[PDB]
Amino acid sequence: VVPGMFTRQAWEEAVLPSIDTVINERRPEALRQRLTTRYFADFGNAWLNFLNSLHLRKAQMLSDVTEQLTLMADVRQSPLVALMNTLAVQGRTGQRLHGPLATTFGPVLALMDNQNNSADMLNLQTYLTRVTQVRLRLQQIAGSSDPQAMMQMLAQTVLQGKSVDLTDTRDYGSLTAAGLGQEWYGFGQTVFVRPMEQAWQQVLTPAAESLNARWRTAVVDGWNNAFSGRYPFKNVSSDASLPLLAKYLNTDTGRIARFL
Amino acid sequence: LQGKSVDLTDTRDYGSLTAAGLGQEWYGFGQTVFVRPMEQAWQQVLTPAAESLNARWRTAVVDGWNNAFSGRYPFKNVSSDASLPLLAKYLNTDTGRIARFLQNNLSGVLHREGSRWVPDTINTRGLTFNPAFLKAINTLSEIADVAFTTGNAGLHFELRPGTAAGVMQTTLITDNQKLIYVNQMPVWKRFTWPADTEAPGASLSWVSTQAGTRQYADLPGSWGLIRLLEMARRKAAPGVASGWSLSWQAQDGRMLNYTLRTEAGEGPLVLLKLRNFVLPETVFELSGTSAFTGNDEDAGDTVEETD
Amino acid sequence: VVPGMFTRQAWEEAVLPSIDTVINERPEALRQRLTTRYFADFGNAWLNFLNSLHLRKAQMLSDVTEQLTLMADVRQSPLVALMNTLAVQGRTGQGPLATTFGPVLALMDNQNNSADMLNLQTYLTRVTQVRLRLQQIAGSSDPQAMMQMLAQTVLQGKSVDLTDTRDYGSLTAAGLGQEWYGFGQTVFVRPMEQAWQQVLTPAAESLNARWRTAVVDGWNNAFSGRYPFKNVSSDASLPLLAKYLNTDTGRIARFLQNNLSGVLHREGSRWVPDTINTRGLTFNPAFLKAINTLSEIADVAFTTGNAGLHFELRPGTAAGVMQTTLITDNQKLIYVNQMPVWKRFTWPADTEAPGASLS
Repeated sequence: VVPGMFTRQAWEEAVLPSIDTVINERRPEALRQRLTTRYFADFGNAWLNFLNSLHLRKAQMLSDVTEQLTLMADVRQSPLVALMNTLAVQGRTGQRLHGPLATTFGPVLALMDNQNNSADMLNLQTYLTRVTQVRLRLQQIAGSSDPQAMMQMLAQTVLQGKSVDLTDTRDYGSLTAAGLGQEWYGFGQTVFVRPMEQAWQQVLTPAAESLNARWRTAVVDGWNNAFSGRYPFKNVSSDASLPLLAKYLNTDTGRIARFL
Repeated sequence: LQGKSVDLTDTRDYGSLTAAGLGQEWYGFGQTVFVRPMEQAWQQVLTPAAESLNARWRTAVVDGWNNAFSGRYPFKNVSSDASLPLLAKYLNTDTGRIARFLQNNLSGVLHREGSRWVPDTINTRGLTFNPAFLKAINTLSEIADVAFTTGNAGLHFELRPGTAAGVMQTTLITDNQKLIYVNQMPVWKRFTWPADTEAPGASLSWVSTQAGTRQYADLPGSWGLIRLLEMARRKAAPGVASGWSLSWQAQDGRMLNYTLRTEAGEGPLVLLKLRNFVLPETVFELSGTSAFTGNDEDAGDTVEETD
Repeated sequence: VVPGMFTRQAWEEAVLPSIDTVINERPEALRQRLTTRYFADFGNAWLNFLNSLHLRKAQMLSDVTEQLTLMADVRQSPLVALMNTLAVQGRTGQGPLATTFGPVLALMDNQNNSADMLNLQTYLTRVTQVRLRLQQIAGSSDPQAMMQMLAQTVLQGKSVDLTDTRDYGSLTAAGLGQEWYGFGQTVFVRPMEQAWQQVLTPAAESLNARWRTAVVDGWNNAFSGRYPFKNVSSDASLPLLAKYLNTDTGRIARFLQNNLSGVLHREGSRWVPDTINTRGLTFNPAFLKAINTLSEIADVAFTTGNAGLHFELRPGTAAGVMQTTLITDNQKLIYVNQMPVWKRFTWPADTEAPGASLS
């Protein structure tokens, strides 16, 4: 974090309902709202400078984004759910109505799920557990085959196809993000999107070096087994067969054509 | 195993979320109420299904492969020979019946890779199969990628001049493509192995120093060239690239030599792999769990090439 | 054994001599002399106990599942109770810690502000992940097979987990300040290391069987007793050398790209085994010496995939010698002491009767 929140925590609305009235007499109600309005306008302005620049999510290196997706989704050790309760109870102590429209209609509404299609916090919190379900089953419980053979499968079915577990959680992490104000844009960018890019950066480079190790058993051995030491590749007497080479270098039916 | 959304996969996908959606203290609880009553169905679904594919496989293609090719030549040494173009429906790469059994009946189990059949892409544990099947499909696909390139089932291979010792006029005929030889300058020639309509067959005839022509052996039938080539397999030669020679020790000590050069892999010598070849029994058998027999495919060619 | 007579956890009993060394005599550094020497015995008589810690052996599969679970399962995890015992007596300097429990208490919960080496909370999770896989093979799926079914994933499949689970033992005991507290952490590295020593030990007894079968048997049944191995005059066999010792399609060049990749890695002519994944794996130096001979042959003899080379030569002159010898494979070179020139040869020449002689 980068700190902020300077002496405007909601405790001081229990020891300063006094000094706003102390200045009313020396200088009564026409100044009272004049102080209360300026103070509550400088309230959310204090907290948005701490609540926009949180940070990146401390971008993680190889293969161990499964730990972060458990320390975002677990209910008794969450550093997110407790922060949501912090925003609830230190946002209501601003008096429900005169608790300002800044620090209410952002993240306080998303906590209380209505009995409808409201973009609640619980749905992204369940989809995060599904993505770390698939990724935890990928690495450790690769069922005696490599994770590479499934890494290539996921990087096959995301990039060109439709509707797998990763393509939908990032779709869900945009309507709750940009569905907030102009001021919580810098907040909704870094809790609701960035725990998907930290899986997207650690899903495709194992697949990128897995397509290699499948490519040197799919067609390279079949191409260096028939045409190894014949004429038009190494200057030896005997020559490579003409009609067998048509099964590799065609444009629609050959194996090199049926690999790409 | 290969599709999506039956009643088995979704209940386990449900049994994961409510289990790992608890704390770190009820992890050991949620592992044994919500997931483990699916593994006790998963262990009792597939081994009856493992030994059912056996009993479908010995009525789908094995009886078809032993009904047409039962007692003919290149599997048991009888006179009459197995028909050539009917075999092209059983050994093609993409349209034959064996090629149309391993693309939809177990498509998540054996991926077609190169020319052999790689087993370790099941992503599955607790299910291994007979190594006899995995060798007996690899040999057949090696036949599929040497002889049969265009479906019409014909290869062609370069030819043999002679260098001899005390014998002249070495003559061989196959499929009305002559080779007469009287110790000229040795020059290669070319044989296509299945020819057009003729009297198809093959024979070898030499002329001794004190007697005229006497033919070595004549063998009739379209499957003729592979029969008389069997007899003299002292082969391995350190010369040309495919590097083969033939001995053909005929009567009274006059040996007439040759030197075979093939084009695509091994030529028509690879058709001698088919003798005593039966498509084996069951796949997916429980027996044979730990066995390392990955040396016969090298040792058979060791005995073949050196002797 | 021998935890000594720990003079700590009785800190009130040294409060009264902190006053008795000044008031009883008639200078303030006499309190500070003993205050700096209040934790010399703490820096010895706790430091020797952590190095007094060792392990108890497991030496089977199920004992590793028993031994390793007791360390990570947080309720009744008496490693965490021991680390809390060590977290009790060093929390104050007496932030910064004036005693030498400084770097050890950077493991308990240090609030890792960008010095992200390792927390003890993270390290215990990687122990449970190994417990899960070690429970899978023991979990009634023919464990003589599933252990090898795991053991192939370490070598050649190049799994994604193997970079992280091994390196936490390296990146904790090295980074744990004193080498003695790193030695106590070396007592707490080994349950990872002994676990992978348990897993990768049947991998040796399986891969030695498969390498005895797939190359060595077809080698010795074919090539033993010919000329260039045992000095006899029988049965030169050339073109099987280009089927074994070839560069790309030979079976020895197949075995190194289908079952021992990830540890063996081709670099030019040789394949020196260099990564962090070779830890817990010691190569027979006979093997690495033999297969660097059988890859430097494949850059002279069989460069075109089959047999054949090319080389030229030139004779000389001597006393009484005026002649010519080499006729090798029907390309003669004749000299009667004329001017010397270079003639082109070929070793596996196309003839029905190979041989050489001299004259």
